[PDB]
Formats: sequence, structure tokens, C-alpha cells
Amino acid sequence: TCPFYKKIPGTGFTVDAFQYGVVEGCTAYFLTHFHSDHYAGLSKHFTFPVYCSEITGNLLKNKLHVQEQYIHPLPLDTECIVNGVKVVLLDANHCPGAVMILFYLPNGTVILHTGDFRADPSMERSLLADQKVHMLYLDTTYCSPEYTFPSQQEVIRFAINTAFEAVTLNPHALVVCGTYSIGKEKVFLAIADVLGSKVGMSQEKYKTLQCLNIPEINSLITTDMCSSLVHLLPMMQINFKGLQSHLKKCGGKYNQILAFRPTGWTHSNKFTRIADVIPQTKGNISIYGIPYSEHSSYLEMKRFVQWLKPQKIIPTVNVGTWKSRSTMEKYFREWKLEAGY
Ligand code: NI
Repeated sequence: TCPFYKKIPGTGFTVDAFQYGVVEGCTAYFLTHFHSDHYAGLSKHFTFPVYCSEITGNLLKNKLHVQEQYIHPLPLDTECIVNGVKVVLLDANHCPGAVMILFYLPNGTVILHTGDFRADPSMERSLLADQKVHMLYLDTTYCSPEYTFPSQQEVIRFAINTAFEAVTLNPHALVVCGTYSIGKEKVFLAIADVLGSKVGMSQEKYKTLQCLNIPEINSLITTDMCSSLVHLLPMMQINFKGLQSHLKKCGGKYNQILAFRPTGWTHSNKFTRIADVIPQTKGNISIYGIPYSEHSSYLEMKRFVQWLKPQKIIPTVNVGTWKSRSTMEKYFREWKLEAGY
């Protein structure tokens, strides 16, 4: 049964609730972004409206095969009416096409659902600046002071230099980058751009990236593995046996792989900086774990909510245990007392 934190009161709307059947009294189904936990349940056989970004729209049509008429895309930053409710979609700074949703209820209540987001100061100068928000439905994935991690530009720098070094020392070396969803494209794009290559990948992953309205994207990727020296692979495969395997496949064209695992948080963030990272090494293969997050750090979260000063916060992540819920209420209370809202 759809949980209360996927429902929008005084509307027929649900958010990221595709996996319970027909939720009785749901006229519309909003989807924040294309990652499987949020879209779970969708197929070609859905015949209720869906609301979403143009990009998330392109992915539903071409990857899951949802019928044209049921995908309602919306422009961002645009006051839009949807069953006589003003809504606005805002960039969530998560994976491509990912949105936060502003709901303007008839009664005068204003509600922000963040989906999955990485909060940024840029968001304080958007349409949220104009007016008050009474309820915040919040991605609490890293709501605990232990969770720090570096910025996206710090991480990308590291990655660029590392690869550009190795390939300049040994030109017969191969870069590989792991991936299992959309998101974190910048890793493999920024590397490939410093190396003067296109990114090689499967057919499936090319079809996926072709949906994302990236500029000059035809010039940046290929389905030809032979003619490229930055390859993508399923994250499952990014290990010693599975790389060696793949290193056999390329046919005596490279002698050394230098791979990247873009992780989120890991426990070594508590005891090591970005400039001081090292790889595991079984011969000619070197694997780098790098903490590139598309979710908010504890502090980024904190600042956003302290600026927004919402009247009520409702967690959408790590809600499934009482200890996690209870912990999170402490931090919401600390934030509000500190800031005087
Ligand atoms: Ni997500």
C-alpha cells in the first residue's frame, strides 16, 4: 500500500509511486527522475497520465516503451496547470532530467518535493526565493554529520589529471569507467575530452545516452569499441577477473587498464582526502574508487533547509527503521533551533 510520504494531500497526485497498482484516488503520477527505485512498475501497459521532464519523458518512450499520449513532459522554471493545480518543476542537480516539484494547493498550502537531489546554493536564486513553503518532502539519504564528501569539480579534476597522466606515460593504456544507471556522465565525458577520444559503450548504453539532450552528443560517444580509448562497463564487471577478461577482448591493442569506480560515500571518506587517493593493483590493472555524489552532503542539506525555513519536513529516504527516523528528527530540530524559524 502506497506510503503517506508518496501522497500529496488535497490533490489526486502521487510522487514516485509506480509499484503498488492503481492507488485509489490518484488522477496523476509524477516521476522525479529515471532511476529504477522511483520508476519501478512502469511498462508499456500503463494508461494513466505521467508527469515528468522532457528528458525523463524521452527515457520512458524509448527505454520502457510507454505510449506517447500518457507521457506529459513539462518545461522547467515554468508556471504550469495540471488538473487545476499550479505546479513548477525545478532542476534537482541529481541525474539527467531529474526534478523537484513545487505544488500550489487550492487552500493556499505550498509544498516542495525534492525527489533525489544534491542541494546547491544556486537553488536559492530560483523560483523558491519568491515565496513561503509550508511542507518539504526531503531526500534524507545523507542526513548524518559523518557524511561529508568533496565537490563534483574537485572530483572531476582528480579524475582528469589521473587518466591524462597515465595515458601520456603509456599510450597503450585503456581507461574504463563503471556505470549502472543514468547519472555521473561528467566522469567519463570529462576524461574522454582530455584524452581526445569518444566514449565507447554497448548499444543499450548508447541508446540511453541518446535520450538525454546533451549538446554535441553525436561527436562525444560511439558504439565502436575499437576506435575509442575510454570504455564504459557495467559496474558489476569492474574488478580484476572481469577487467582481465575485457582486456583479452580488445585484442592486443592495450597493455594496461586504468579504471574508475564512481562510488557515493564510503567509510574511507572519514579518514582520507581527494588529493590522497590510491588504487588497488593486481598487475597491469588499477582500480580507483572516487566519491562522486549526486545526493546532498550533510552540510549542503542543512544550509538548504536553514534557508528554506520550512514549517514541516517529511523524510522520503531511510524511513524504514525507527532508529533512523528518530535520529533524523533530532537533526531537523537542531537546525530549526539554531536558525530561529
Ligand atoms: Ni536517484
